[PDB]
Amino acid sequence: MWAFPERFEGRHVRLEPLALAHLPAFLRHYDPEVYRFLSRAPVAPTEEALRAHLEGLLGEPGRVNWAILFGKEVAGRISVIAPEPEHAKLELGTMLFKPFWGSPANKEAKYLLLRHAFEVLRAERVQFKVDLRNERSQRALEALGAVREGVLRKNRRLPDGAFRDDVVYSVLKEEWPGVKARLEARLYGASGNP
Amino acid sequence: MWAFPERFEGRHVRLEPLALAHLPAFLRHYDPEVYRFLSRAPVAPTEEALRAHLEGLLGEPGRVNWAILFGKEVAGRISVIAPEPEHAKLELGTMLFKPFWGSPANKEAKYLLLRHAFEVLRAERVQFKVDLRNERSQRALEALGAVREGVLRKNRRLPDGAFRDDVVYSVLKEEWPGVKARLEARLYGASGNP
Repeated sequence: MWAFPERFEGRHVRLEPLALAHLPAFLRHYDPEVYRFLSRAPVAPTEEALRAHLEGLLGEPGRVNWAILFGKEVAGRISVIAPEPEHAKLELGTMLFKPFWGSPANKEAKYLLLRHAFEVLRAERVQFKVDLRNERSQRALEALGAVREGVLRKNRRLPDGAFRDDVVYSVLKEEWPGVKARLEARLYGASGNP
Repeated sequence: MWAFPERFEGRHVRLEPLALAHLPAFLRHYDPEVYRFLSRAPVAPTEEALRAHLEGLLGEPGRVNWAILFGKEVAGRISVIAPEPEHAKLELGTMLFKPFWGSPANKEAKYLLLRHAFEVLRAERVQFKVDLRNERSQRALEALGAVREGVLRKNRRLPDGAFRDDVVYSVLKEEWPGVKARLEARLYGASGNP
């Protein structure tokens, strides 16, 4: 299996293993918009529902999660999903609390994980999967340079029985240097960090 | 979980649970072309490699397989892959021995399973996934009426380290009646079974 580092350090954020100790941060920043396009969203604006959500993130088979720390605050989390070293691939997904939307946290969390997957673990494929209704994330992935492969129609079902479509994007190892360059221009130097 | 029937009966073929007892049929009809675009293809033209392949089909978590019987012969197999009743979806895939290519066996095996998934188990989505190099299967899926959703680039890795692309197709419950009509026209009556 791939052995990831427990911690990462960037110029804007740092990453550490996501744990129950981070639950208070989720409780301090509840906004339904943050979870509306995620799987297994908290079912209610309560500690019980948020605890169930966090336990689900930590318990999904194979999932590796990190809390994203932006200063002295937990900004959200980033997750490596269904890593398959046999096929040199994985899925990556993030969630940021509302106050951090627009900050450098999301881009740098992805930069750190993408760099590690491609350059250290030699992954060939990193996939992103988002709800077709999640236009914001789709715009971020296009800006990132991820390739839109297609739409898996009715790919997931919600608790109320309704279905949603998933848009699949990917970045291949050959494409990583180009994606890396774009991320760096937006994160560092006079151009990304004035 | 979904409980499927052990047996199905059509006008051309019948289905029964795939088992080690069917290994002799695989041994009697070995042709590398039959496995070239499948995952975990037998690594050699030997009983040992074919036994490993069959054991892999029966052992994959969640996979439900049936041998397809065409008369007094085993024509190949059909598989329900990664069934997820929670999301009302599954993947379907078949493999036919060379002498049966072009026969009604492949279409009717799919007809029987598709009809059951959509009409009895109320699946909303049935996916098909094939190698981008497997042009024959892609033509059959387009003829079937499955919708080409996209190409998952470098979605699987082969034992020699090379990568292959997967084309994803799907049939939704709303689309099933139309797909069913096309299959029936080709399988039954003066039009499909003169």
